[PDB]
Amino acid sequence: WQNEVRRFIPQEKKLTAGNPMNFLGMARSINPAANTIPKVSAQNINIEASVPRR
Amino acid sequence: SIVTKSIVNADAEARYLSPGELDRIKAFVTGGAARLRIAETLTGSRETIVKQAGDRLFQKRPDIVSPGGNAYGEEMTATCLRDMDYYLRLVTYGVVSGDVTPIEEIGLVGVREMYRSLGTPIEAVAQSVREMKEVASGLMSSDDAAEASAYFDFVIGKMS
Amino acid sequence: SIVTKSIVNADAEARYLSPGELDRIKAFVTGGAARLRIAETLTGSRETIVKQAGDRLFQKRPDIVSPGGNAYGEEMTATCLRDMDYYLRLVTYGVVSGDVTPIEEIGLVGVREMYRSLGTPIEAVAQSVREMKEVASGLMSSDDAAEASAYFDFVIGKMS
Amino acid sequence: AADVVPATIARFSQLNAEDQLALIWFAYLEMGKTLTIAAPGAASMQLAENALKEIQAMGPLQQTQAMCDLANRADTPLCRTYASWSPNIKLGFWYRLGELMEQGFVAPIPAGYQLSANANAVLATIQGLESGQQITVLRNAVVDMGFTAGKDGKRIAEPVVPPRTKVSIEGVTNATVLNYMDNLNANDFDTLIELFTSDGALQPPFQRPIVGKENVLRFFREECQNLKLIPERGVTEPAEDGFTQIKVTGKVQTPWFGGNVGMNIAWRFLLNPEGKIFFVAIDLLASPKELLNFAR
Amino acid sequence: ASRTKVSIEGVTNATVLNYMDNLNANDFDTLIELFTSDGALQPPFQRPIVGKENVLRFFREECQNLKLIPERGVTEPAEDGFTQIKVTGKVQTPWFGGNVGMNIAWRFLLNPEGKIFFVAIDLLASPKELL
Amino acid sequence: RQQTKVFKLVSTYDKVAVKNAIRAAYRQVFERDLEPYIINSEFTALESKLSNNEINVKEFIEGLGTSELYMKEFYAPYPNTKVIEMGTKHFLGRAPLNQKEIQQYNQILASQGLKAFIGAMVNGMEYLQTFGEDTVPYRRFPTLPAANFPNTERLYNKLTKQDKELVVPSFTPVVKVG
Amino acid sequence: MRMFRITACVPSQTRIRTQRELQNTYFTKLVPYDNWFREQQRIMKMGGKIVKVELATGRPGTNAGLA
Amino acid sequence: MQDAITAVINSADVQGKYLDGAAMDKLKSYFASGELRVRAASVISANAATIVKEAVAKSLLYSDVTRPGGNMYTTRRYAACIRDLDYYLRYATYAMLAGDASILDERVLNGLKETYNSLGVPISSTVQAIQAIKEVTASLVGADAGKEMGVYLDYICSGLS
Amino acid sequence: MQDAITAVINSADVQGKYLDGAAMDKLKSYFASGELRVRAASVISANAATIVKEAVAKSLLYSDVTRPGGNMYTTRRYAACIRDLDYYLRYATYAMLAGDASILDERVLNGLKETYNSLGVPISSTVQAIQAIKEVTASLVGADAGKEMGVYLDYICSGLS
Amino acid sequence: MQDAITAVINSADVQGKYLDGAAMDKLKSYFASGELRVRAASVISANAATIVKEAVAKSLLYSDVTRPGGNMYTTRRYAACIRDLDYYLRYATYAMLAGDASILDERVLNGLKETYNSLGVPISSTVQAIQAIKEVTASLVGADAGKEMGVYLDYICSGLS
Amino acid sequence: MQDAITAVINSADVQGKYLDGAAMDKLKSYFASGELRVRAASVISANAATIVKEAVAKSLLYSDVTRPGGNMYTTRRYAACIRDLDYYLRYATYAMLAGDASILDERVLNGLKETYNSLGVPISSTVQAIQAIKEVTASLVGADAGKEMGVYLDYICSGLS
Ligand SMILES: *[C@@H](C)[C@H]1/C(=C/c2[nH]c(/C=C3N=C(/C=C4\NC(=O)C(CC)=C4C)C(C)=C\3CCC(=O)O)c(CCC(=O)O)c2C)NC(=O)[C@@H]1C
Ligand SMILES: *[C@H](C)[C@H]1/C(=C/c2[nH]c(/C=C3N=C(/C=C4\NC(=O)C(CC)=C4C)C(C)=C\3CCC(=O)O)c(CCC(=O)O)c2C)NC(=O)[C@@H]1C
Ligand SMILES: *[C@H](C)[C@H]1/C(=C/c2[nH]c(/C=C3N=C(/C=C4\NC(=O)C(CC)=C4C)C(C)=C\3CCC(=O)O)c(CCC(=O)O)c2C)NC(=O)[C@@H]1C
Ligand SMILES: *[C@H](C)[C@H]1/C(=C/c2[nH]c(/C=C3N=C(/C=C4\NC(=O)C(CC)=C4C)C(C)=C\3CCC(=O)O)c(CCC(=O)O)c2C)NC(=O)[C@@H]1C
Ligand SMILES: *[C@H](C)[C@H]1/C(=C/c2[nH]c(/C=C3N=C(/C=C4\NC(=O)C(CC)=C4C)C(C)=C\3CCC(=O)O)c(CCC(=O)O)c2C)NC(=O)[C@@H]1C
Ligand SMILES: *[C@H](C)[C@H]1/C(=C/c2[nH]c(/C=C3N=C(/C=C4\NC(=O)C(CC)=C4C)C(C)=C\3CCC(=O)O)c(CCC(=O)O)c2C)NC(=O)[C@@H]1C
Ligand SMILES: *[C@H](C)[C@H]1/C(=C/c2[nH]c(/C=C3N=C(/C=C4\NC(=O)C(CC)=C4C)C(C)=C\3CCC(=O)O)c(CCC(=O)O)c2C)NC(=O)[C@@H]1C
Ligand SMILES: CC1=C(/C=C/C(C)=C/C=C/C(C)=C/C=C/C=C(C)/C=C/C=C(C)/C=C/C2=C(C)C(=O)CCC2(C)C)C(C)(C)CCC1=O
Repeated sequence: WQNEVRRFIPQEKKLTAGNPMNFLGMARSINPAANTIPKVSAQNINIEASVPRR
Repeated sequence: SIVTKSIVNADAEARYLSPGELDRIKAFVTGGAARLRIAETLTGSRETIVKQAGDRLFQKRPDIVSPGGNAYGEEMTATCLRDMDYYLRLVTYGVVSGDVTPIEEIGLVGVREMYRSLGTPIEAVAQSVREMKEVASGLMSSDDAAEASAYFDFVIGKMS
Repeated sequence: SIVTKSIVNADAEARYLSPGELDRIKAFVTGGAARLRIAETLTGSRETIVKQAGDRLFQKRPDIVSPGGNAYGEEMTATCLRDMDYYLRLVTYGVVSGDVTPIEEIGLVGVREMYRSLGTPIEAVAQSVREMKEVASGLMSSDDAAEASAYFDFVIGKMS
Repeated sequence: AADVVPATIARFSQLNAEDQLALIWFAYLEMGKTLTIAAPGAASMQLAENALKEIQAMGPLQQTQAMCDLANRADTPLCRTYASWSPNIKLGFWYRLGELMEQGFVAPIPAGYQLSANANAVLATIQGLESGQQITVLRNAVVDMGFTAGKDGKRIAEPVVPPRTKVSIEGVTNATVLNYMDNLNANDFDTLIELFTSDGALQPPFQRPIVGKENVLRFFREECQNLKLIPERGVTEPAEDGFTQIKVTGKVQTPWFGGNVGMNIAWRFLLNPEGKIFFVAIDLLASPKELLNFAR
Repeated sequence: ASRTKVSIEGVTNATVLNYMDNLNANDFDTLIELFTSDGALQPPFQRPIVGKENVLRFFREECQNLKLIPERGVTEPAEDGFTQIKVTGKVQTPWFGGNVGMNIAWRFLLNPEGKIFFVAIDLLASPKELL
Repeated sequence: RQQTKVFKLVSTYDKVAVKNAIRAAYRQVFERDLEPYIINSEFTALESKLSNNEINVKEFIEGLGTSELYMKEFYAPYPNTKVIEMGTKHFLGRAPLNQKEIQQYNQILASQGLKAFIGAMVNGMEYLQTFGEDTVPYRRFPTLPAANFPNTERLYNKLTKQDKELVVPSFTPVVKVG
Repeated sequence: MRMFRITACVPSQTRIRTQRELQNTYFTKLVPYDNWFREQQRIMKMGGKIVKVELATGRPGTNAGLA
Repeated sequence: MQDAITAVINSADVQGKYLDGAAMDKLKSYFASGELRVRAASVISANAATIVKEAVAKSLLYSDVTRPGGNMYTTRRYAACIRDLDYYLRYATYAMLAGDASILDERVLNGLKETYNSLGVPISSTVQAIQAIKEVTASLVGADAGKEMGVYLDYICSGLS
Repeated sequence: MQDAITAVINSADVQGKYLDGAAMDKLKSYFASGELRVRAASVISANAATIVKEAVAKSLLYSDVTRPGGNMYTTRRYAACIRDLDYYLRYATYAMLAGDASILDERVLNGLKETYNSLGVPISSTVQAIQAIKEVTASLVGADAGKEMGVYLDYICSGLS
Repeated sequence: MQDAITAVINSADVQGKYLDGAAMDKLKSYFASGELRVRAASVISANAATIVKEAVAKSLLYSDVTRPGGNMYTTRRYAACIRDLDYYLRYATYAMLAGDASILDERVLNGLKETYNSLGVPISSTVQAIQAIKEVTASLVGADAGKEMGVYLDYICSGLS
Repeated sequence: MQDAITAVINSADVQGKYLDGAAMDKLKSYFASGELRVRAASVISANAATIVKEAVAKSLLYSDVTRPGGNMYTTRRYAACIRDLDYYLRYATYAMLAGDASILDERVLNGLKETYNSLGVPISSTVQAIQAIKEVTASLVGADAGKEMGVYLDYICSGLS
């Protein structure tokens, strides 16, 4: 007496070449190295010689 | 100056200045005191406003000063501070002119090519000039906020 | 392709293809087996070629993924991989066709407007295509490496 | 302080070529964990692969000679080429040299070197400062390095240091194999050309066997150069007609046909029962690391 | 022979047996689903081939109707969860030289999931030379 | 195509010829005599400069194009595509060549306005190869490329302000990229 | 608007024009600053020789006020 | 073209009369609009690229429109539609500051439907492009100014649709 | 315009996929045909004037069009037809060498119908001249090269018809 | 303009005799050098924008020229200088392909020196910028092609001097 | 409209030629495929009412299309959508019996694209719906018959594309 309780959600549209969803896991496969928060405040820099002069 | 723009338009039309132009320069000359006050206030408080807006730009866009960005290295962040100084001085020049011609022809026309050659993220500079806008609005009077914000909006839109 | 380029050049002068154009097409069609094989080779390593290409790019310019960069999370890095596969496909199209014009027709006309409206640093895109060229030449024969490097180099030049 | 980076640059200035180079190398060693990470893509390194490839292809002793010529700003074509580059290009070139040394593609430092006291103090000062003025100090230290025609000078030149043991194989004590694998570490290929017969059967990894004594000599002179081999163990068996099949596994601490400093390499020897070495096969055993792949 | 399970000593996994059976049956398209997407093949006297369709090509223009007879094998763990299986057999078909009398060595670097991330075809050579 | 006159300012000494060439240039650029479209002639300075031979007829044509009157007549009341058609008709003497030309001229009209469009279409190699530096532009009857002749005929066979429709909105591409 | 005056001699390399041509062969004309680069590129591409060029109108180095 | 002020002027002039009370009060209404319209124009001009950028990012971006086969594909057509949105935004701002849609249907609607059909551009996709532009402008110009932006952009869509 | 080599590229890129076995086989087929295409193009270019002369001789000469009042009259018009037939032959050669008849409808067929209608050109007479050119070239370039040239010339005629 | 072949042909034609042994020796020399020239051209087409960038950086940036009061000051003049160096690099590459300095004379140096004098451009500064171009391109193309590219850049500088 | 047999007959009549070896081979191919086509027709007419149910359920249910504002909301729109799917299924079955795409050119795809465009109905969603009915019909009709059905359905999509 099995019954098919069809759910609310529409059937998920098949992934295409253009959509980066197929690359999404690849991004997690990449796990690119991020960068720490740069701790510079710019208040102690004085613009008379801190700017390059060559 | 709006006087130069009106003269240019009249010469292009080969006609003397119309009543609209005459009223325009009349309002400009009668209201020159406010523009001079804005210029003096910006010149006096330039060093603090530029530093604060640069700090807020860093807070929005830390990657610009991350190890590998255009602003990374104290030389390469002091150069951002100098560039913001240049743009603030250009805005001050425009405020005392009544039009955006000096802004257009000193730092706006051909800015994209310069920042492509140097590799600077021009959108980051747009955010920086925006932050200059909020800082100037904070330090400066409410009614003059519209006048200063008009020029800041023009610079942001053209250079965005 | 090269045939299309020759036809357009002849049409410009309103003449039949010169013997130089004809025997250039002759040599191209005779040697097309190697070009098709190299396109096959580039297609086969597509997943890996994109993989270490993006890895080397991010290790070289982490700012695009760092705080403030265009592609912060795995979602926008996935979008970078998507565009990266786009331009790999473009280089394969150029290799099979033998002429760069389809690349111009697909991913080089108005590209600066694209990557200015998106905020993407186009120099970083050029570096990513350069990583394409380096790793792909690493995984193929030297003469075939130069044959593909012609199109990778043209894409790099159109980047900067 | 405001003058942290100019004072640090002044401190770097008085350090000699040896101290300057040692401080730079140790800063690279501290890089990432203590100093600023490197993002070479920010600088246009595409105009620098010429010098990097030249230094990689050049031999280790004169590799160090050219590097120290750069450090003391000698008058060489490489020195002028370095001096014609932008500061980011110079720093990226130095970082690429460091990466090559870490991967062994170029001659490393003298073994067990310790930084000088002044250089150690300057490097600690670098470590204390923020990343921005750290990178600024590194740039200002490396810009003046290299020969530029004008007003420049050096006090004392940093000369290159003018400066082999029998290998032990577990489970194998054959004299011929030991002589072969010791002379290669000593680069004594002339001894090996008489150490094997005229068959000349060598098996380069991921390649077909080479045939001919002259072909083997060309392979030894062309391919094998300053190879550092450390056999770990081995096993010997009697092959057909009394031939000795010896499988010896170890590691090679030098780039070798796309091989890392640590790589599980294996050698299969078909040595003549009365002669010496009838066939040699070198195979780089795979692992979860494959950069030598070429696909097809 | 081809229909029956390949008699290999020291190898008791369904993946390697299926790979043997598919290679004998020459259904390389059905053969390569046992491979990893990043998985590669190390051909004899050639560098590794990476890319799934690359292995498809290596099967469908190089591995063309060849018979391999495995004899024995050993299995052990590998780093990163991989399993190193070294299998030795004899090749009864002309495959890069040495007809009938070449000892082929297969180095199966199997994924923790089970797919073969890397497989190397080692043509161990007898005293016969001129290869 | 044969019953027309080409105005070449061979010499500026003949003032009558200079005036005739100026009037013909006005007619070609604006399609009409600009008596009922102006309070007074605003191009008097350009007329004096050409009469002194300090500028060439091409410079006079460009000045006519880069004028407030032209943007009042053929740029203000029409979209960019119609502006492209009208400009290429007035100066180059023929309709747009293809979709590449339309794309380019749309790019200039979107980035730098009408003055840049006029300057690029006047200083182009085609303009100099056809009209030179002394000939006022005239209506052309090109054979190539494809559809250039019908588009030019439709452009020139309708009087000024005859209709607001677009004779050459855009060439439908046979092959669509991507 | 920072005007140039240019004296240029553009010869004929393909066609033998049968009517008078000094009006466009050797001419001293006026070209704006913005148009000058394109004009000179066209003249060089046409094989002519720029005999002379000068900034008749405008002041060199004017940072502001170039209209 | 013509705006509300020119509308009252030529409406009075076609009958050859001076400014009657009706023209007087509609001029009062337009003047009362006044500073609001010009402030909205300035705020639109400020982040001018931003409205089109997030409008693309909301509706068109990351879909079958911008994928292969869609008219957005390739960099050329992407930049072309960006230029189209820039035209639409600038002309909407002009109509707003003028207060009349004569500029739109004299500079946009004339042949734009047929010129897209010649290029086979999706009219509907452009429709929700201007739709997204509507709220992207409304989030920066307020409610009433955003309301009139919506009105004029809806007129643009209806002419296009 | 599009050719047999870029036709596969566009067909694969509209769905965004790479070049699969079918595309590879199509490219190899075009490369195989390239020998005959190049030989036919060279031979046609060598003998274009004679081909158009012979086609005009057996299809237009000594007829109502060439007689006074006819569209072949007024020798400028005869040269115009010689030029038109040369154009048709050269563009057919372009299409044959390219392997796709997209240049024909992009640089030849675009606007030709109303061109001839406005000029009052005999469309069927031009079509007959085109088949005469097809027959002349097919008897000079061979069977297969003549096959391809006739295919593209008949495409041009069908566009005319 | 001219190239090695055209230069040799004109040199033989001015006295109106056939190409003798010396002329064909020169032609052989140019044909041998063509491979190197094409390779260097490919490299420079790769990295023209870069070479301009580090050339100006090591020659112009953070100097007396870029600062306020200098000719390279202001984004307008900076863009003008960038375009000038871009065109110089492109035309030096063109001359390298041709093997002749005629293109530089009749396409880069006629009307440029006195144009700079009219504009007051620093000739001594542009000379050093072109020398930076020389060094940067030598570092990429290699010494063999670098020497000839430096020859062309020195010709540009000497003509500008 | 013509089936495979009538298409072959018309093709032979165009050249005024008898049925050559290709004619008989194509005819025998169609005759061999007739058994499969007839059985697939019986199977598809079996479930033509029910098949479209799961065709739309997995394609156009509980999505943006069905909800208010979507072009499939309201009983007329949903009914017309299911009727359009029924039309596509019936006419593709007709083509499968005939084994030719001629019927779809004039009776289905003729005027359908601009009809949908004027109606404003989403053409892309119709494309995905026809793909979904492609897999649904392939499930019941088999693999080879499924492929024959799918080629015609993809032809309908391409015409509607
Ligand atoms: C003998 C004295 C010379 C000569 C003449 C010649 N002509 C033809 C064929 C044609 N001549 C024309 C000419 C015209 N058609 C026009 O409409 C005009 C006036 C507007 C002219 C001058 C044409 C069109 C034809 C061909 C078509 C036709 O005849 O109706 C021939 C015969 C060519 C052939 O091969 O049939 C000849 C012999 N030829 C010479 O060599 C003498 C110099
Ligand atoms: C011939 C016997 C001598 C000679 C002449 C020569 N002239 C040119 C080129 C030109 N000559 C003119 C002169 C005029 N053009 C006019 O319209 C008029 C006034 C009505 C005159 C006097 C011009 C303008 C040119 C250049 C433009 C052009 O070619 O149309 C050349 C060719 C130069 C070249 O190669 O460019 C020559 C040879 N040269 C001699 O040696 C004879 C003594
Ligand atoms: C990655 C290393 C770099 C980068 C890329 C990047 N791109 C996007 C988004 C898009 N890229 C495209 C480009 C194309 N689509 C085409 O059809 C063509 C030709 C085939 C091209 C060139 C498009 C259209 C998008 C928009 C999204 C979409 O594809 O539908 C992003 C994400 C942008 C966002 O905010 O979502 C990124 C990150 N950016 C960098 O900084 C890197 C250097
Ligand atoms: C963008 C909102 C949608 C889109 C459109 C799209 N447009 C084109 C090409 C052109 N669009 C125009 C626009 C105009 N012409 C006018 O006269 C007016 C009024 C000023 C407008 C707005 C023009 C001129 C062109 C062609 C010229 C050019 O390219 O600059 C395309 C490309 C068509 C092609 O490749 O042939 C596209 C894609 N596409 C979308 O996805 C959006 C929904
Ligand atoms: C800072 C937030 C951004 C940034 C800035 C940055 N600028 C430079 C270098 C220069 N900036 C200018 C700009 C101007 N010069 C002018 O005359 C005008 C108007 C008065 C402007 C706007 C110039 C000319 C330079 C070149 C150096 C010089 O002036 O001599 C740098 C250095 C880049 C480098 O490679 O050295 C930087 C970092 N960069 C960012 O990433 C931010 C968005
Ligand atoms: C950069 C290395 C130097 C520099 C540049 C600079 N140039 C101008 C203005 C112009 N430069 C040209 C150049 C050319 N015209 C040609 O036909 C050729 C052949 C390729 C060249 C190189 C032209 C025509 C102009 C004027 C027109 C225009 O600028 O568009 C400027 C601007 C000067 C000013 O604004 O007054 C500058 C700054 N400046 C330096 O200091 C460098 C040494
Ligand atoms: C269902 C997959 C999609 C959909 C359907 C839909 N269609 C209409 C309206 C019409 N459909 C047709 C099509 C045909 N009629 C025929 O006789 C044939 C010949 C084979 C075809 C293809 C026509 C002509 C109409 C217009 C008349 C009618 O009312 O049926 C609608 C309603 C349109 C309306 O405005 O009421 C709908 C909803 N809609 C979707 O969103 C699905 C993707
Ligand atoms: C992040 C970032 C970057 C910057 C990146 C950075 C910071 C790059 C810098 C990396 C650094 C600091 C590299 C150091 C290299 C030093 C070497 C190779 C010296 C070896 C010395 C030896 C072998 C000497 C040995 C010896 C010998 C032989 C003797 O004789 C005896 C003693 C002695 C010890 C002298 C970029 C610029 C790339 C981009 C922008 C950006 O933000």
